[PDB]
Amino acid sequence: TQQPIVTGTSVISMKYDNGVIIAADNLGSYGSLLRFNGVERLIPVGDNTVVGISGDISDMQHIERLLKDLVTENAYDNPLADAEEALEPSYIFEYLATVMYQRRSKMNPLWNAIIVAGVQSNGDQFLRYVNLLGVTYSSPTLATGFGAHMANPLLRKVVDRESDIPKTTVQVAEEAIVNAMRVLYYRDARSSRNFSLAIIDKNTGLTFKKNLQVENMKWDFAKDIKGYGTQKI
Amino acid sequence: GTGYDLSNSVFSPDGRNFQVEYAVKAVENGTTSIGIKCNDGVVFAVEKLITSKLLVPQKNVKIQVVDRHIGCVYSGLIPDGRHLVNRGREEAASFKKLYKTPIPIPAFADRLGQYVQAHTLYNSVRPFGVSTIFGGVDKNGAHLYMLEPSGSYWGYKGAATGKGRQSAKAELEKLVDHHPEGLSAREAVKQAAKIIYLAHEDNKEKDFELEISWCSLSETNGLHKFVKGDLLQEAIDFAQKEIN
Repeated sequence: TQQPIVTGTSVISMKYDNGVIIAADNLGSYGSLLRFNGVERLIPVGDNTVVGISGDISDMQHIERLLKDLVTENAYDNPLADAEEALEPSYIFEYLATVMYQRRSKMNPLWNAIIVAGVQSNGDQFLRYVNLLGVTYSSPTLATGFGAHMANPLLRKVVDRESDIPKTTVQVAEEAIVNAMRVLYYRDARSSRNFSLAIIDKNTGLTFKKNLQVENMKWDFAKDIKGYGTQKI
Repeated sequence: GTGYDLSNSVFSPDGRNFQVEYAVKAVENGTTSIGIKCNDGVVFAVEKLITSKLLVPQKNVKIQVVDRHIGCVYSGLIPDGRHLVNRGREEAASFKKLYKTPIPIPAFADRLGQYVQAHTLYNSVRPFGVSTIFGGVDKNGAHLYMLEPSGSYWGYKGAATGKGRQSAKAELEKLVDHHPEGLSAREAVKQAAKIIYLAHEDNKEKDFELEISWCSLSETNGLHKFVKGDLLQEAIDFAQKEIN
């Protein structure tokens, strides 16, 4: 039984016709103190799977090692480590899922919410969630924490049901995600202006965008707002 | 008296450990394998005897990697060979986990060294029936190492073990002399294929299959990798040519 200390916020992701997109700002909060700003919370495992982590950073770092190890271990006595026997997103998920539920069952959880996004060997998109309780689920869009409330309603408007995915392009999808990231910047007191975005396309592969920033924010109307009711000046 | 060779930790009257010595027998009897330390990495090669046309070619791989930067090849009792590598893997993992940095070749060497030497200490265990050539690149260059069932090991410029160990050691020494300035990773792969082809004469009865792997700072980014396809055939040729 622990309690998070340094933490990461929302991790949002959805899937389009050819792959999946996932993003998360680069902040490491410590209470209301936005303490660390260079935190990458998007861990790529191989080049067909990106793992987004929110929650306690120290535990996130721990899960990172597990992932990198899982990569090293797979290469062992495996002449097809970068082919037929390379890591699939589904494997990385199940592993994580396993670990997560085991820790909660031991009353010593890994205080995180995780989203594994990627493309299976047969082209299929993979997107699944798992948290410190071991709960898991999938949906055309997935977000953790604050994104579960603000990001989802936005992304769900792009891909409401399954049949929507093949109709969504990387442009559309990426845009939706970029916007959500902004909205989250407006209303999440624990968010940062800088984030990272990853695209896993069954054709273009893994494109990992770093140091993005929320642009085109609306603030001008703020001037016209004075007082809190009757004040006129 | 006698019988000083029936238990593993016993010292003969002249100060030897016959069990260990008998282990070396199991090794010399094995296939031949070498290691060539080039000027920025190490090349590993091994003799794979084709017991029959039934063995799926390119399939029963021998050379093993430890972590991501270390390579292992051994002659003798293969199962003992793997057993050792497993321990090395745990050994390397334990190390990285605490010090973060991937285990230094030297440190790894002694890690395997102490383990092996450990099996010459009790009569309840059998010594390792393998000699192992291993190495890789680390913070300060490349390193080639060979470990004996006795637990003994040293750093080599070139190393060989097994059936054709002499032909090899013969050839390796020639290289060392005709290359005071060093050999390149590319070149060591070739030279290795040749040296394996020559050492194959002390077993010219059964047909074989070559297997090379290297770890070069400039060629593989300090990562251990198997030499395949074109570069491989190219070496098989450079050897096949000089064997005539």
